[PDB]
Amino acid sequence: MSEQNNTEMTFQIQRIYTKDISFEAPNAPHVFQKDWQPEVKLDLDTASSQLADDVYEVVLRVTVTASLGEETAFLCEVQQGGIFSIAGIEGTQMAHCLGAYCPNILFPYARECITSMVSRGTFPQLNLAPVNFDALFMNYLQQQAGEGTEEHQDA
Amino acid sequence: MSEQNNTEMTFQIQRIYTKDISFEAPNAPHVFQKDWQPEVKLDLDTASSQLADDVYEVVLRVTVTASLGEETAFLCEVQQGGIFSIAGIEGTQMAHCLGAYCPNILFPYARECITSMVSRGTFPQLNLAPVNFDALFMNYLQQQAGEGTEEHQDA
Amino acid sequence: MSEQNNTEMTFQIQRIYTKDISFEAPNAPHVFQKDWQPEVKLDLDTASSQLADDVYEVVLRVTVTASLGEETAFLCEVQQGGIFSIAGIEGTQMAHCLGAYCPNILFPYARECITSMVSRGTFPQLNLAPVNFDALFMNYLQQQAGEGTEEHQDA
Amino acid sequence: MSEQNNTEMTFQIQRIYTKDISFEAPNAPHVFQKDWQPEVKLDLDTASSQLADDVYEVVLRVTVTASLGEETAFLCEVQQGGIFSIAGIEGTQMAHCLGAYCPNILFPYARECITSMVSRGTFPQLNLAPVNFDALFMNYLQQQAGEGTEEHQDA
Amino acid sequence: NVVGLTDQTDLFYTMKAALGLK
Amino acid sequence: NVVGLTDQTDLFYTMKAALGLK
Amino acid sequence: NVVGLTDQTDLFYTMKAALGLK
Amino acid sequence: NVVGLTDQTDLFYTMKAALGLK
Repeated sequence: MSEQNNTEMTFQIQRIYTKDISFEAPNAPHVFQKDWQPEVKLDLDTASSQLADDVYEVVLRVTVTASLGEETAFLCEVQQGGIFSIAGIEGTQMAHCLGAYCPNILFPYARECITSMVSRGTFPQLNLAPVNFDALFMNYLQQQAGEGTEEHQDA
Repeated sequence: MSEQNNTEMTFQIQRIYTKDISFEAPNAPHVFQKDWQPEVKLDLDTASSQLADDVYEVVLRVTVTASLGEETAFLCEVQQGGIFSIAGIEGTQMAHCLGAYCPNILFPYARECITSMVSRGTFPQLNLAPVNFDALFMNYLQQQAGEGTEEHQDA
Repeated sequence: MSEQNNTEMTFQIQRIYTKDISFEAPNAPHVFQKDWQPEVKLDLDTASSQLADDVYEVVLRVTVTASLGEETAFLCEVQQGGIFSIAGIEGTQMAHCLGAYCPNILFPYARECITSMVSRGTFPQLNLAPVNFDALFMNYLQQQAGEGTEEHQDA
Repeated sequence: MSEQNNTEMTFQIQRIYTKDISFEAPNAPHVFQKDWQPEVKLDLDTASSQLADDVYEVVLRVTVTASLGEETAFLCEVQQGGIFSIAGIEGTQMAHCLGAYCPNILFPYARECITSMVSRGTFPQLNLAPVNFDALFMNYLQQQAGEGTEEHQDA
Repeated sequence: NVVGLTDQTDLFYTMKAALGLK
Repeated sequence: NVVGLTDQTDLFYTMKAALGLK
Repeated sequence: NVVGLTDQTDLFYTMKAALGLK
Repeated sequence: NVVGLTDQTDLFYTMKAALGLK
């Protein structure tokens, strides 16, 4: 079993970088007739890899679907990868590292990259909200609502 | 359309925007560990589109790739589309406009969309050389044909 | 063994980059709760410097001012520089190098560097329209003639 | 006045934005002659501003002064301001959140804004390591001692 | 090597809100 | 009118770039 | 041999277009 | 209560190197 103690751990960011950029505007020439903020639909995937020993390379995938009315406006997908040299963590701690924390570092860069390609496609402004992967990860390990059943009784 | 005389020559840029963007760096962390020796090969492809009567769109697909033989460092491909409100001209004269001049307008934008893309992927800056599509078109047209008609008179 | 056609022009991009970047929203949270009605005052500038013999430095200073009447929303500015090795053409053509040809290369980079800063300050999409500084320079200095385009095509 | 929200701990991130950005490459093409990772010095400065009841902003000032050889390479500073709706926590616990955790939310976006300007100024990429300000704040508080004669005597 | 995840393709990101398209 | 063309896989030119990428 | 840059102080282009904003 | 700050211009660390200058 996981017979490791002492909350020390260590990693250093070796490299942050975009691995993939995508922007498909299929209706673009015609859809510009509709001057409006196209309805945003978010997608998020997270991958990792082993380059060398203690050297793990996490890939954050963000995909943004958008449409003016009932027809597509734009489709902008970015994959912000990152090399991190991790040690000390294991079990729940390593699942928190590569499954939440490592994507959460890459997230601002993935955001600016999406907005760049939307700007290049001459579509309205796109700013994605900060998703705290680490907080929602803690809730994932239980898959249930928070327990704080009390009786203040203010009347 | 109600055309009862002859619409005279006009060039106006209605819009410039990337209709498609693609970046593939699967070996992005591989080449970090490899020696930086990329073969920067450019691939020029061009597409045409009729949006309306006398409204015509040219899409310059600038496909950039860098591969050391068996392994690809990065791929940076941008279908830089431009809607152009033009009329008055047609045939071979127009084949110069939409087939040389109009993608040459789109070329600084496509250059930058790729240059920024590689820098976001943590690859050294790639500024594509100024390609005179019009001069190249003269070679296809009638082997140089004329060219160098620059009368050169100052104000 | 003869001086064959002087007018080829030795132009090579050495390195393109931002000499300077700025974004100022000192009243940012207060101006976000304000009525959207910006007076878009663009201040364009182009200045050049000799680094060494025929080593040409061009800078394109693009400033965006958004004033909602008396209230300024933001002041963004990018000075998109670019080193270029150049020879072959002189006089009014040297003036047109800094006048249009080089700012035109630097223009999409200048645009995206602003639009990044605007998005960082969480304001809407501001994109600069295609300004053909060449056509505009011809009325100023050197009424330049076009390509020597002949009528011929066979297939 | 929507003050002291007492219905479980509240912390809603309303907005992330740049209130100020300044990148300068003072000696830019002269300093590129030294194509090396410049000697960097980072500075952190904290600020914060009450916008409304339970609505509190934190402005993280992240500075990077860099130099190659005997001259400055690149200068960078970003006031990454962030709006946070805080409640359920108070006094030292809230000061721990607002002076460590909330700057730590601003810190990925602070780094990113800098990193992008470094790559736009074409200097080698700046991926700053992520620091746990939360724990360092605790060890910062427990520092009030005048013992230990720091001599340092070379011979 | 020291660690290894299942490589969560399927995430857990939930939000009772949108971007705020104004 | 100013229309009536089609697409084509390349015009007539690739270009082989080579910077000081070392 | 060709170019001897001094300085540049003229912007003939006074700008007659907006950034899509109103 | 809600607030209760006590900020200083000095905080955490300084670092006159960082990264790993080759």
